[PDB]
Amino acid sequence: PEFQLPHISHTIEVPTFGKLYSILKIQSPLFTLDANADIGNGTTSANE
Amino acid sequence: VSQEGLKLSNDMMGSYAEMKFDHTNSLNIAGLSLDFSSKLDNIYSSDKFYKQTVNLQLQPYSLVTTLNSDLKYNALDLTNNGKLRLEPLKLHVAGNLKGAYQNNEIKHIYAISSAALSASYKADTVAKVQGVEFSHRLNTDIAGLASAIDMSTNYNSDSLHFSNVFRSVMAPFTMTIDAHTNGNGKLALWGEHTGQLYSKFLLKAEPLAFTFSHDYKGSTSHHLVSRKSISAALEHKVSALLTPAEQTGTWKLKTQFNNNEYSQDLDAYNTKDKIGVELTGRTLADLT
Amino acid sequence: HSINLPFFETLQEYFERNRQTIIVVLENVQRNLKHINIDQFVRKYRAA
Amino acid sequence: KLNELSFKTFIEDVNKFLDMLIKKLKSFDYHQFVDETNDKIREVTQRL
Repeated sequence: PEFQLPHISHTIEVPTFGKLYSILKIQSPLFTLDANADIGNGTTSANE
Repeated sequence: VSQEGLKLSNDMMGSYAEMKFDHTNSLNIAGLSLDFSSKLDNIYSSDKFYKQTVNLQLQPYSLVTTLNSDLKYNALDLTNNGKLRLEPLKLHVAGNLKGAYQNNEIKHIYAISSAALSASYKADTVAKVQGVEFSHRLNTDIAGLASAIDMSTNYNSDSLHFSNVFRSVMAPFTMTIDAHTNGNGKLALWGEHTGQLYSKFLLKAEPLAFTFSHDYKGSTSHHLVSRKSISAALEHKVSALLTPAEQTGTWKLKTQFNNNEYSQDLDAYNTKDKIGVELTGRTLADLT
Repeated sequence: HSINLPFFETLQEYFERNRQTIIVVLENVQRNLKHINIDQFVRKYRAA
Repeated sequence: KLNELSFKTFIEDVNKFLDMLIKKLKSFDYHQFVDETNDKIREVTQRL
């Protein structure tokens, strides 16, 4: 692959967080487990 | 002793029964040159003797040196040779070495040169003992600075054929690796064992972009006594992309033991938008 | 996200002021040199 | 140069030069470099 570098400005480049999930699923006729863990940050507004 | 130069010649003979000694020297001075010759001959028996030829020639801007010796003993032989051409701004070394005994003969080839401030080396070693050969090849272009290397070892036998080919260049900026190993074991001691070997490693290294491909194919069957046919199959591929733009990697460990097979699909992901991995374990187990 | 802080622009305007002053000083020096051309130096050297 | 020298412009020029240098290093050809060295040594030999 070719090299990629975002440009550098006098400002600060901090990408905002998206959302985090933990998809887990277990397939066995003895027991089936399909629990899930999900979490994210409020991106409705910068102040909140 | 004269104004032209020194002359020295010493000849000692000796003979009795079977052991006969014939030794002579040749030492003269001609202006700025030396003509050396010591013909040393030690004949003890017909197949049991020794020879030595030491001859030195001195001249400006050059060197002549001849070194050949002979040695035998009935069923045993050992011979060697050497060429030394040392000259300004260059180098030229060659010769021969060979040791043979009855059936098993070992032959070696060597030659050392240097020109344009670049070293040159090449070695060949051929071993043939009890019908088992050993073809190990080392290629030339061995200089030291931005040079290359290439090794070729070949093993052939009635129970194992081995073959590996390696080729790599240690360039200052880029870097390459070529590994290709193939083997096949044929063992019959207490059951049949097919030691089949499949190996391949490749790698390309360069600044801010690293990558590598490894593929392995290990399958070996064990046909023992009392229908103990054991099939061992281990197949994995190693791959990952290493660059600041993106980081990732894939690894598929595929193995099986007779009726019990396991697979794992291991993949790594790391980009500026997301990062994470995936797990998938499939197990097939028998019994109760 | 582009995080920006007032110290960034404070430094930027200080740097702008400094560059303006240095350009002014350089122009002053260049004008002073062009005022006394090399011919005057040559004539003074010959007189000495 | 002083008038054109700005923090944003200077960092942009630095990023440009590093990017082009990395691009040249990635596409760095051994035989091209060897021929370039041969050409330069021959040029120096002819000059001397």
